[PDB]
Amino acid sequence: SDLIPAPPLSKVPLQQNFQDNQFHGKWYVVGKAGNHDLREDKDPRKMQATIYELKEDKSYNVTNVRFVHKKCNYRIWTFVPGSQPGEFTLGNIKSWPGLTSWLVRVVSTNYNQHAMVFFKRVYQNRELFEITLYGRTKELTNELKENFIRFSKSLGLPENHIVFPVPIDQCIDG
Amino acid sequence: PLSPPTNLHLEANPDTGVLTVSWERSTTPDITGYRITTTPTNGQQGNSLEEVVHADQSSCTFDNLSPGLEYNVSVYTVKDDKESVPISDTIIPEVPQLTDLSFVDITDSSIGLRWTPLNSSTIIGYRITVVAAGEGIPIFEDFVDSSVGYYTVTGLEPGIDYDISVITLINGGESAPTTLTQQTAVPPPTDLRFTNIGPDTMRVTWAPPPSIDLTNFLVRYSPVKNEEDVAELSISPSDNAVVLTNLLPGTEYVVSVSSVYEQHESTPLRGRQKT
Repeated sequence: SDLIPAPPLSKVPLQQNFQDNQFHGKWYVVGKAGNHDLREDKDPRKMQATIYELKEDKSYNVTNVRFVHKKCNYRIWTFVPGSQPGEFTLGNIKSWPGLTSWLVRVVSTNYNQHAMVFFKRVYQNRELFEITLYGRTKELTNELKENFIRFSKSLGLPENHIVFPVPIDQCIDG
Repeated sequence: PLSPPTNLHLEANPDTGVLTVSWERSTTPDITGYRITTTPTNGQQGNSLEEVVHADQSSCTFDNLSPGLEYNVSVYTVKDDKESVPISDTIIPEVPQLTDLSFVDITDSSIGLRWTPLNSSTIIGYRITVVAAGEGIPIFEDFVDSSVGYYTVTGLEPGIDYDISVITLINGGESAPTTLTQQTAVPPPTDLRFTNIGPDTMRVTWAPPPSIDLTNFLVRYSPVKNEEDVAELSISPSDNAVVLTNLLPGTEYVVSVSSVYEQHESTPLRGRQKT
């Protein structure tokens, strides 16, 4: 229930000269950290994929893909460019009752290997935030994973709020 | 001069569609009554209305104003063939929201919605939104016409709380959202079975719900005669059976098995068995 306060935005960098056409495509969720208490099901978490399709109006068609309860589950959002390149909000945010704020910021990427993305939103007056370590493949360097840990901790999140999901074959490849 | 009314208050009730205009009566002693007018401030929209009340009255009503339009309301003190300077204010009556949104046909992946379509002629449709309550993640959005009062949300996950909203729409505006939380069903086990029956023990067996990953099963049991004596067992989701020990001979027991996901449990599967 209880939430670690969101970091000030001074603490979250923005990838300089972001190239929307190179961030395009599949990214695997190699690591994730959030401000919400994590319940452990007696199960390690399975890896997911997120696909960023760039459109003609320079917005992203984002599709999250999951293997949950023995099926493939898809979820779609529209991300529209924010003030700067690398920043995004939700198209039609006034469509969603109680959802008053939504920010995506690409912290750092090299486009062909790794990415770190910061998500913040306020829903019903509760501030929730996450950091995702994305990879072009299902695995990443220790150095990179350590970097992500270090970055997450700098945002106020404790060690045990950080997860590295286990690589799987269902849904995410096809 | 004829002194105008004071303390003008305007209350637009969106549920009844009625505007109630109120004021403090003039200080002038011998008056005929009050004249109250309704005038849209946007010169391309709506129309004007006029009402008249007695000298001892200090409110009037207007129905069938257009939700979302701005209206200037003026109240004039009346004295025979003479009128005071008016007191005036503006109001924008709200779009009515639904008052009887209910849920029906709740399954593991689906939620049915019902409501009474509102009887306001400038309503042109409804917006349905579905948001995952736990994380504030938008899931689904759709539109139905002004005469529809049913909808089935599909493609959901089981054991999850969803905030579901229906928002009434006009051209260029909408109501406050009618939002309710509805959990998807956790699917029950089926086909309760009793084997290997002895004086003090029994094997309880069931069929798992298909294609779901449960946290656990939860087995509850108690004697028929004293049903406040309930014992509770937690069973692995991969097991379909449990051996109950330490029971009484020649005694009838009630046993239930419930599926559990994320603390949320299914309706129970219940049966009676005598040792």
